[PDB]
Amino acid sequence: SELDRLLLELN
Amino acid sequence: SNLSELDRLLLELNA
Amino acid sequence: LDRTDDLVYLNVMELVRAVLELKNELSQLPPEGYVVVVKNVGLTLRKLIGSVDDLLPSLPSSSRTEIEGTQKLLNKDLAELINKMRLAQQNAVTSLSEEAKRQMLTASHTLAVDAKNLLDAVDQAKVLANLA
Repeated sequence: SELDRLLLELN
Repeated sequence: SNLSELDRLLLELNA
Repeated sequence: LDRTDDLVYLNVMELVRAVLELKNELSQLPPEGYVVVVKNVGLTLRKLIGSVDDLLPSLPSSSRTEIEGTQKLLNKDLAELINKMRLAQQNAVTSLSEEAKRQMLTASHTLAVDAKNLLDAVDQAKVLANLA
């Protein structure tokens, strides 16, 4: 969930 | 072999 | 999904953080500065490829390969980052400086993605290990 969250941020 | 190649890349960076 | 002791999920997040740091920091960093945050981003990768290399023998031989590949692929992406870093140093003071930084970011980025890909590649791998 946080990995998806962090990867969201990069985009 | 992976670990090796990778470690090598690290040593390079540190030097 | 239970995030109790899945070492790999943590290292991933760890790595992803390290990249993000670099992403946001580089804008405000001196040339000598890069070297460290990339070293950080380098290190977290070593912890990852570490825990994965231990989980490996307990997987379907099929996925065992699929992963070892995205493993060796991960290395190629770090190396590209290192290269794109060295560029950024010996061009820190030139009109080229602005591009190499971008390329550095792109490199760190593609490294992060291929890490997530490694994740999923292991998950599905674990799934099949259970079906057995």
